[PDB]
Amino acid sequence: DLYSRYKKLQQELEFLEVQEEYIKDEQKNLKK
Amino acid sequence: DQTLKMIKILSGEMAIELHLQFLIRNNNTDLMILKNTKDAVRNSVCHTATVIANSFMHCGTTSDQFLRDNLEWLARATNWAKFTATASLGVIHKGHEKEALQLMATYLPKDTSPGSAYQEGGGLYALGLIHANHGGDIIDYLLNQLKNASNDIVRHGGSLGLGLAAMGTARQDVYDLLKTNLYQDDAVTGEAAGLALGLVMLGSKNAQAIEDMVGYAQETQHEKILRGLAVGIALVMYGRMEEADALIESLCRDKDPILRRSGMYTVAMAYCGSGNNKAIRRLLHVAVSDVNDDVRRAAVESLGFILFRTPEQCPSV
Amino acid sequence: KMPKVQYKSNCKPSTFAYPAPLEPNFQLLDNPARVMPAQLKVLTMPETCRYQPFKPLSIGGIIILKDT
Amino acid sequence: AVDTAEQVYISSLALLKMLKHGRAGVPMEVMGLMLGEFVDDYTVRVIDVFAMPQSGTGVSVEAVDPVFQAKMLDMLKQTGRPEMVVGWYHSHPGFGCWLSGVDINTQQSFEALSERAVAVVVDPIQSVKGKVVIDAFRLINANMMVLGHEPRQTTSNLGHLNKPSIQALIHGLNRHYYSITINYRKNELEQKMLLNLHKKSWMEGLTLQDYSEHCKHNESVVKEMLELAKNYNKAVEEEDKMTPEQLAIKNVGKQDPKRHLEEHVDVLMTSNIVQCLAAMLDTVVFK
Amino acid sequence: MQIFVKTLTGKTITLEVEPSDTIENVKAKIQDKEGIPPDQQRLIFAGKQLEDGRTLSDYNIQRESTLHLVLRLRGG
Amino acid sequence: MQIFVKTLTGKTITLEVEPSDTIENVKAKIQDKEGIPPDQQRLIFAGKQLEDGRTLSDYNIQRESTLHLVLRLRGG
Repeated sequence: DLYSRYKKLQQELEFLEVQEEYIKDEQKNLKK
Repeated sequence: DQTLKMIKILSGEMAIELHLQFLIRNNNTDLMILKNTKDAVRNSVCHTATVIANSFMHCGTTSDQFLRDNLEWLARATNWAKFTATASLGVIHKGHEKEALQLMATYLPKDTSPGSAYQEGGGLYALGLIHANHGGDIIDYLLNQLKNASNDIVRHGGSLGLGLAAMGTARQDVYDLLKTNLYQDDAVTGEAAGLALGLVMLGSKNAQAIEDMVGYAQETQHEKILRGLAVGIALVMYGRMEEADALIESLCRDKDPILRRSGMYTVAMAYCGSGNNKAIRRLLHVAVSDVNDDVRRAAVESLGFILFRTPEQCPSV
Repeated sequence: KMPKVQYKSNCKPSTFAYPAPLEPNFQLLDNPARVMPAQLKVLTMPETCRYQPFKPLSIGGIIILKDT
Repeated sequence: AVDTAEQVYISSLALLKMLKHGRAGVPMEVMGLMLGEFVDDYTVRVIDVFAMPQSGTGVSVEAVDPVFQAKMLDMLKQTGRPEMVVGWYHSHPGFGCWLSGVDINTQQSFEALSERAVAVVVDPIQSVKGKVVIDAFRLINANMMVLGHEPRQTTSNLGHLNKPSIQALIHGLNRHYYSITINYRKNELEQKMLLNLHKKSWMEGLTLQDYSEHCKHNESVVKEMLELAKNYNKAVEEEDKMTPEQLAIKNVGKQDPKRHLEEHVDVLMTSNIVQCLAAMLDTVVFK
Repeated sequence: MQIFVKTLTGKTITLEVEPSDTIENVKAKIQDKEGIPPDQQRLIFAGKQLEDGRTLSDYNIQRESTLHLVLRLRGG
Repeated sequence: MQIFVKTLTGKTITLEVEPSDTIENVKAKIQDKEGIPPDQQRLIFAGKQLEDGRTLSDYNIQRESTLHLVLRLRGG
């Protein structure tokens, strides 16, 4: 297969950067 | 024949009966675990835990001798436990429709009408579990029974049974009767009415009904009703994805904690199976930052519904 | 009406275990069997019978079984 | 029958009143009465509270005369607040929370006059900057255990979210009385006006801090920075010549230059930035 | 004849009585209706706290008037 | 102008009032025609509870408006 090599890459790119958001907020709340 | 095709394919009572036959003939189980637990019970919580747990093992197997031979031990339970116990019978005879009304009528003490009204109040609930979708005439029967409005225990059990047995139909009469049952503003009727209404109004996104039911929730003294309707106002809204956004943008704006809690269930149920980026983003964000622990629970609780098509993802977060 | 028909597993019996406790690789099955959804793809179709599955087998649920 | 879900709601005003009254009588066990309403069989609200006059025994107190409360309970209704009484409270300073062998007796008649009654207890000296130590209790009849039953038939998880302290459990607790969970009734308006605490006059923001003492403070701090910098490099040289396990002990007796230094840099920068910004704002906003 | 009493819970109580009834007889009737120990209960009317030996007659009470009942209170 | 008071009993009573009328006076009329004393009620109006120091106009109530009424039992 060759089309999935594009779709899965798009999906991981989507899923990553949402990982960034909670960690970014969590470090803020933690010191609070 | 094309005439009987309607029943063969659209009734599908044949399929229900066939599943029943499969489960009854191929019943494999071993009660020895239950007996091993039987002496460990020392309190009402454990007692009810056992009497619910065993029913899971016997789904539709119509097997209940474990109750008959432990009847006097079971008589140790009291109050709401009895409501639960008779309710569990409906699980043991799930399906089994052809005689069901008579079957429970064999044990329903309807002529006695015990001062321990639970003994009947749960029976209607059991009758709902049997007819989880094949309500039909049973629906109207339960509706007629609610016209007695005898006492709020039976009112609770009846609203549960009818709401389950008529789910998703959007039958107008049940919507009417549940409306008038909610407006009583009573702390044990109104939440059960709310739930049953959510059941029968399933997925309708019915705008006027929503505007109706949010009104009482905006202003009531009794928390129980809010703690019930928080589910119903999500359940009516299933799957419409962005069409529901206007509701969401209101609920997450509320200051009352119970409605903020409900917003989570609503955004969960709106986006089931699809990991929409804004849904995950907001649902995860609110868990990190809300002040009330119950909504912080329900927030992360909601993720499973919106992820379940891709199990390999969840451990990453 | 239902017909009496048989199948078998292609695999070690332990995979389809239903022990209820206190080597072949061809264990047969009757008309309805407790089949783990993960292992539907490893049952022997009823190729020895006169009857044939009209629905593509290795799938769940009810099938009409064509006599041939 | 009773249950494991009943919930007590208290207003802010009752809280501040109880704290002040309990803290004033600090060596002894003061008394008071609280009023509200049973909105339903699952929840009870307390809206306001008023003190009571006592003659104090060394151990405890007794309400001196009932004419006082007989007056009060109608004196105020001329100004609304028609609520009936629902419970009482007393404070244990630093002991903990429990019902004594006579507090129970007093609660007996409160319950005999109305079966829904409640008792409340507070700790005004152990409560600090949060976690104010408050609790609520009600008696149970020994009849039920003679049958072998237990009170509070249970249908829900939400009663079991907390554990009693060992000190509370040495005293009677479950073998005589049971606790009820509490939460705080609030509204936005009072919050919106309470947070004004320690707000200050606008003019305070535009003052120039006496340019003659400022330089004196600055070049006072610089001197100890001198005397510390000359002591830093010794502790830099000794960085590794000894076992690190005892290095913690090397701190304990004798202040270290590194940590003790940088707070001076913090002070100097924090002062000298704002002192300079304010002068610019002034030299623009006026003429 | 009959008389009323009320208390700080909003409860009211009604007693069949006669003017010859003593205050201690009243307290006895109250305990018979509700079980309260006669020493924890206290009675007030006309701004005056009651005493045992006097009677409804000498208290100048009249039909269906409402007394106030109040409770003893101590810590310990 | 007309309003309707649906009691918990299901009985709906016709009340004639005006926007200048006050909730205390509607309670008065209620005690008049149904005997029930004025502290034994709560007025729900399918929403927030009514308050007695307020005029009918304050609630924007209009001709033929309908309301439901619940008892206020206290103590026991």
